[PDB]
Amino acid sequence: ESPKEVLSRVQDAGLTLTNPNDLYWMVDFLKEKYYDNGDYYYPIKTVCDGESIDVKFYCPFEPSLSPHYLELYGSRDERASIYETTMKKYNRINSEKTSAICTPYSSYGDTQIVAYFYSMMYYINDQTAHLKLPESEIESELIDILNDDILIYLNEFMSIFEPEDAQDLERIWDFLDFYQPYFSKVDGKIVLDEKYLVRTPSQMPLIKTICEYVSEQFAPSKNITQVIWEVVRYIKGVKDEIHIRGDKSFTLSLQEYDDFRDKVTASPMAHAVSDLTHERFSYEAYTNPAFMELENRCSEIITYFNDVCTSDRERLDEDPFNSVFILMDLDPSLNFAKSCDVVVEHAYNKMQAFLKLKEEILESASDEEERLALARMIKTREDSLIGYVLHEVCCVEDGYARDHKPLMKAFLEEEITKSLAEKVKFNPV
Ligand SMILES: CC(C)=CCC/C(C)=C/CSP(=O)(O)OP(=O)(O)O
Ligand SMILES: [Mg+2]
Ligand SMILES: [Mn+2]
Repeated sequence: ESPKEVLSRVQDAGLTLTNPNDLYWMVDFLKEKYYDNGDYYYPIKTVCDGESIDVKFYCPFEPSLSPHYLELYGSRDERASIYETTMKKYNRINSEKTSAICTPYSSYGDTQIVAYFYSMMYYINDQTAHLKLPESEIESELIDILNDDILIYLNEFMSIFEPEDAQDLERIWDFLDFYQPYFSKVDGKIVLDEKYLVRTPSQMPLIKTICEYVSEQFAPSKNITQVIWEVVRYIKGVKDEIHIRGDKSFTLSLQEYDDFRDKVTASPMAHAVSDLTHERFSYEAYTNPAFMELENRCSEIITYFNDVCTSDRERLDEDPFNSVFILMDLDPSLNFAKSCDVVVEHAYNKMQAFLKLKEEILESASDEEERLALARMIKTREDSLIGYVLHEVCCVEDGYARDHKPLMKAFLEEEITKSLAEKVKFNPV
């Protein structure tokens, strides 16, 4: 469309998330107003316990939206039929918007597989959210189902894992930890004992769709051990969350919260698959201690941004898994607004630590092939950082985001109207 057509639509109907064209103009505006002016502080306007939350998320990476978002959104109904879900739940998760904005320069299939991985985390997280309820309402059968589901999900990723190097087989085997007694090494493959294939989990078609794509697109030609490794780390992290939530006694420090969030942010899974889509790729980076820390910083940055945006909803859930609430429990002088400011500052320092590790990792490269591979893999994680910022910024329609921000809807509609009008006036210059 032309800027004149969109300006007329915005002046009449405002900004929506149901018209997928609006998101292209929102991301384009955010790049022009902020990134293109050297301003890397993107506004977040929400509320928590009636307090005004008006902060800026620092991220100096180029904003972009996937060209496949139109087709991804146009096929959202057939994509949702894979899931056991209501459309209200599927619309709030909005994996089409998440993947398109965090994986902006990939093929249609390589973008959709990222949407599948993020949707897997959201549906498993919502199943784990039953433990948020007070103990008077927790059903043991649902916990039994959850514990059995993640073990069956884990085995389905094991069924597509047949590494060419026996050392990679031992890497996953030793990483199973408390899940190892359930599995056995049978002819170069890790197999769950058939005694434990008890049920068909509710989201098994989703997990089978993921494993089918990974085994058909990357397994014949690439080493998919890290994709399996990050899935094991995530599934183990979910088990740790079940243990903590099931105990109903949250005593995690901010450092322990970071260590836990390093496992369950799920973005390392999407990065592992996205790394296999580029020729510039170094599997040895996954065991580099500096690269592992860079991935941990990325997960914590996304966590802290999420903690600010989801604070009010999780406050009503009485969910203690939030750095805003952990800091308030430690410091009684902090309200929700002052605590969010501290979290935003922590996210800035983690971003500087991310950029410092980046410079050290690229300098430690042995040859040009390794340098270009490391730079490509770090760029993939930078795409997710700016992508998640804009993801929360562009929550402008209620029901199509986990945390609708009506103040951002008003702010973006007012600001994009002035920007589009300036485009129409100076046209065609
Ligand atoms: C969306 C992307 C790019 C990565 C994952 C970020 C993310 C929202 C992780 C889960 S945070 P968690 O508190 O577990 O979940 P919510 O209640 O905020 O939905
Ligand atoms: Mg949380
Ligand atoms: Mn959250």
